Amino acid sequence: MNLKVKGARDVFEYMKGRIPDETKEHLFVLFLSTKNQILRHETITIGTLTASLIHPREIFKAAIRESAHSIILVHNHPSGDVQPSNADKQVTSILKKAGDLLQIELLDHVIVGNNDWFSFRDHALL
Repeated sequence: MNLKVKGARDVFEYMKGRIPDETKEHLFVLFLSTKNQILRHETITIGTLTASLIHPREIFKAAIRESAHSIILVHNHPSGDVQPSNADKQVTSILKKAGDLLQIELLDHVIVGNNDWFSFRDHALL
């Protein structure tokens, strides 16, 4: 059971086969227990990532309902460069401080693509 998240790599592996259409951009939120066990995940956006499509209210209602301890954000890039856009970095800002507010910490934001992933935390970017 690879459902315990120790690092970004575990997120990458968990999301394998879970992108509905890899040509489309998708935002996902994984809900983690106090022991970093992936409880479940939800599809936030399906579309192109604008910060206005993010409604902290919805994301965290599911978090609070699942009594998630923390959350991890996953973005796929159809293209294949897992480097983050400024749209990605804006949604990271608003969910980081909404999680701090609500004490449901944004542990990481991981961008996934073909064979490859990018961790915001690992690039001192969270």
